[PDB]
Amino acid sequence: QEAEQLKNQIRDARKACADATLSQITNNIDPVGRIQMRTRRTLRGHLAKIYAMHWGTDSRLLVSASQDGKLIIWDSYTTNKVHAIPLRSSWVMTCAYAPSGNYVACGGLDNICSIYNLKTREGNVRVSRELAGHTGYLSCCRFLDDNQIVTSSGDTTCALWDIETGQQTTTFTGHTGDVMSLSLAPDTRLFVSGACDASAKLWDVREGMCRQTFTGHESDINAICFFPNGNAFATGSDDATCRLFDLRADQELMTYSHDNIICGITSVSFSKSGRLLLAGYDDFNCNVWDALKADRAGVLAGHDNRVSCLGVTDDGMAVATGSWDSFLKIWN
Amino acid sequence: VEQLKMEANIDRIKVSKAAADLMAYCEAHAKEDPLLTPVPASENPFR
Amino acid sequence: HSQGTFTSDYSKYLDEQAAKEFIAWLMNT
Amino acid sequence: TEDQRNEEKAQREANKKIEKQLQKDKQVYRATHRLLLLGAGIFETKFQVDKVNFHMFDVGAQRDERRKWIQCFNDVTAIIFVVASSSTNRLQAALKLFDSIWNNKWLRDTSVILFLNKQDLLAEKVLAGKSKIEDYFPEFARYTTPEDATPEPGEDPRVTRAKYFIRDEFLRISTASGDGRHYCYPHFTCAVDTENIRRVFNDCRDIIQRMHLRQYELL
Amino acid sequence: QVQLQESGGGLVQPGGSLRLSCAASGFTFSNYKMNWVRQAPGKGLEWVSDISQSGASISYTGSVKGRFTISRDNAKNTLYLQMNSLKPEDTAVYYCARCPAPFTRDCFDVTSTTYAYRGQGTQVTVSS
Amino acid sequence: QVMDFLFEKWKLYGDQCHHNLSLLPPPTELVCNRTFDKYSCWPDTPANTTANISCPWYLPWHHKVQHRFVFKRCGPDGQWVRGPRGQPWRDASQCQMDGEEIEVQKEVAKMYSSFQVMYTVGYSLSLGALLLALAILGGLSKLHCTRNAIHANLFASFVLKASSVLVIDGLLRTRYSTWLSDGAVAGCRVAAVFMQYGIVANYCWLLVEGLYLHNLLGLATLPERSFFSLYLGIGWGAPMLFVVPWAVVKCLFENVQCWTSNDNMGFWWILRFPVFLAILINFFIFVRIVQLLVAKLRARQMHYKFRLAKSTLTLIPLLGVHEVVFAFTLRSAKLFFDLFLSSFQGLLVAVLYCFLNKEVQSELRRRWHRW
Repeated sequence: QEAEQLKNQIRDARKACADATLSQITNNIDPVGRIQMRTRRTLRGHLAKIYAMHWGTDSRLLVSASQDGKLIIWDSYTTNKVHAIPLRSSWVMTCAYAPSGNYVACGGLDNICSIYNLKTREGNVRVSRELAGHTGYLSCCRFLDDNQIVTSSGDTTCALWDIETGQQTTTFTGHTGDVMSLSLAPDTRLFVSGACDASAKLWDVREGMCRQTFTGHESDINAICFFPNGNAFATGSDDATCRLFDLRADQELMTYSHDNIICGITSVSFSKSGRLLLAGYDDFNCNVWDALKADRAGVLAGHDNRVSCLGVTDDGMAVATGSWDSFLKIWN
Repeated sequence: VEQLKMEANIDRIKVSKAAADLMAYCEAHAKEDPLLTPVPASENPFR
Repeated sequence: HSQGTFTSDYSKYLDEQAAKEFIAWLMNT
Repeated sequence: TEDQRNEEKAQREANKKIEKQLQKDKQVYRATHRLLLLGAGIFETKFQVDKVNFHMFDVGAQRDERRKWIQCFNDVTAIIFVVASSSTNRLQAALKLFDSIWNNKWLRDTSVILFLNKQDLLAEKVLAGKSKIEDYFPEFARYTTPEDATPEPGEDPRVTRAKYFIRDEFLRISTASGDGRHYCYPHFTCAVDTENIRRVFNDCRDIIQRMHLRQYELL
Repeated sequence: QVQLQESGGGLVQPGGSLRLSCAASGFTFSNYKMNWVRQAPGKGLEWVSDISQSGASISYTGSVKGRFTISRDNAKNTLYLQMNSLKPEDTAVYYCARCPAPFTRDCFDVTSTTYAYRGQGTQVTVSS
Repeated sequence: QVMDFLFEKWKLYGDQCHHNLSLLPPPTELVCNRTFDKYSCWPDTPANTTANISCPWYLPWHHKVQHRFVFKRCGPDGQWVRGPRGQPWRDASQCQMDGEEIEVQKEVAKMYSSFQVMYTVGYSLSLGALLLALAILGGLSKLHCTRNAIHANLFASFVLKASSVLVIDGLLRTRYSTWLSDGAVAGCRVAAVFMQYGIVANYCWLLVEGLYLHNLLGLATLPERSFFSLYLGIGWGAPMLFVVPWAVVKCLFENVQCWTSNDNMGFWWILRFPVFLAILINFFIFVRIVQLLVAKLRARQMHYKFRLAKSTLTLIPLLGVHEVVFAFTLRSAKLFFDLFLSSFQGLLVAVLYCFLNKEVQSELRRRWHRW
């Protein structure tokens, strides 16, 4: 294969820049203390297990998906269902709220991303378009704007679409195994992608080719999320650890791993400033990791089943952690 | 195989100044995170 | 159903137990 | 406040209508039975036996590695497992897949029904020698009929030694690690969708009845 | 980087013996099951054997039971399958295959697709 | 009963003592004086003559023998023999309670109090856990389940039974510790229908739990409609169909000083018929679950069978029947083995279906890991 001279070159490229790491610098940084967060609300009313949720840009309306075939759009302030959409396929696996607020996308095991139109002049909600072309199960779709949606399927492929025509504009291929999650950058020109091969591939939207491939994990990667600066991203896996990678350095920086956690992270998201790193585990908890000293400084233990999704508002005022008990709490 | 060539020609940055980059951004936006520093219950809508 | 049979018997026992109490007033003073 | 009250009431007027629809949908979601039909290595089929709604969700448009999308099927009442007992060596792949479903972290509360298909083609498989049962399972050559359980009439003593050997081969997997509410229901079938839905309904009743007896701690 | 370097293999006369060494580097080796999956030429992938973390439930497929022994060393991060009394039907390429996740008792690694935690594969052959 | 008969007859048959004042001359002229001692009705007699005073039938201790003979002697000016008694007392004491019946007096009062301290420490230990059973099961997040809601109100339907009895034990003794005050007569009757409510509100609520579990297993899936308005209506409404027709028959036909004493058996079977039906139906439900649990244990398991088919058949009849002590005038030991079970039945339902179930043991350990 003649890739050995290319196998060693990046390995010494990571070693030549691995000087004075993040653990050595933040020895002088003061800690944050134990952070008491209590369940402010409890948005009960789902039937089956909540599998995904996404916050609005207005930080008031959150959409949630579950296996019963419903797509509720709650109001987080008043605990009121603004819409309840009857889905076609029951086994949905992700949901996304458009940054304009007009549309909501939800597609799962039926290999089809369905764009719903909540801004319909007629009150009844309806499917705007019905994307198709993927073969595997759909894992995570997110909205760029009201015209472009990039999704992640289980056939080792990410695809960038245009909604008005229903065509794959750009198909991102190069992964091995099922792609599990997705997270857009704040400039929305790049996005990282974690798959079931212990590698989180960073993609370019307007190109279709992997910019850099980061591999420091050792099991299936279940969730990913950018840093607010856009120069880094955390990554949760089934390894029961989180790893804060870096774009400009192309190596891992921290390793958020305690000794007692024998349970894979299913969801991970930063705070508004990125000082905290809220991660949703499989032991029914949400361990808040201080993302600069890698010491756990908080536990959100309200649920009695495993947390599926974990969203943080755009202004940093609340945290919603859905779970498999059909209950979606709103922490603070 | 083309993805492996285009990740080698892009430059790499030492993690000393890359960790101080994330240390500077987390302290320039520290007071505007209303989860790290707790907010009073008057200006908190989830009360 | 022996609970209702008990307190009907316990009250009827305590009823006539007051009858010797009450006849103590008549015979003595 | 009063200008904020009517918009709150209109939000309340939509919430009460939405809560009205969910109570009409909860009593039909909790009344239907979800299934799952996967083989040894159309997406939704709905049938009904004795006024009970069955939702046999059939996967098969997905890929082969199934460690991620089978976690969605933990709330399913029963996972229908159909094997190809005629085989190359599809039987060992069906056995190791059953070991991974039974000992899964999230599927250890979901029972599994078995449908040992390819039945009559196994009768000629033990005589031809293309894929012999002794070639992949040589312990069958010393294994005999386990008990005096009556087989189907019009059969040979060799072929009923074969298919009952496939039965307790799977019962060795299930009875070894019992922790949860899973129960293995083996059956001997030849073709699907002919009298087998009675065998699914009679066994899906026993998962619901054992679910309520577990709630009262009677079992 | 999860990589499973495999050694051994080659041409061995039938009835002889051979030893394979799965050199695993890139993970905590004492936390996962480890399997051996073989691929006969022109046939699909077939599961051969498996071993626990320290080794307590060792199983084999029935065609090679009693002839192959799988052993692991959690201090050297190396997995050994000892071949003995070879048959011509054992002519296959043999893949070391870790299980998907840690501290678990359920693996899904017989898949024909590019499983991510499976080695490159070494080839064993029989002669006349 | 006996007090109701004695108080009227002491005025009615004691009016004959006032009738003695009419026919008798003034007894100061060397005769024996007639005094108002409310027991002696001796007429005028010659001086120094022990007049044999006949016993009246007004005393209720003279049913087997309503006559006695004792001489009543007095002195010069009506000077009867009187010591510590301020009134002139005659010499007649053979008309009291019988010495053969004297063993029933001052000897069984500890035997009732041996049983009286048995169930009231069992009822207070029942509500000592049942009020905590609402704080554990109902007070926490497990409150919206239909199965939990029947178990929650069955706890409240034992608190309604337990707290009504311990009040009516203490209320009945405190009026028994010029006739009695009418402020306690009306309070006793509104606490007796409150106690008789909670008895029927107990047993008929066990009919709810028996009919909920039999319907839950008779179906083929989870139930669509919760039937909760039917079970609240058949459970709290059906005692009001019976204890209110019982009270209005008690109030006019056989009104006495307290509504605990049951004299006529005509309007007592109208308070037993909801209790007797809610055991006979809850036994036919009980034999169906045993017929079901013997089928789920003789198949499809690696059984240990004779243990778990009796370690849960012990866990049933505290939600089911105590009919085995009905077919076994009550023997003192018998009701001692029955009122022990009847009082402690409310405690055991709080032990099994609120503590020992692992649905809350995994929950209470999680809540204690934080606190």
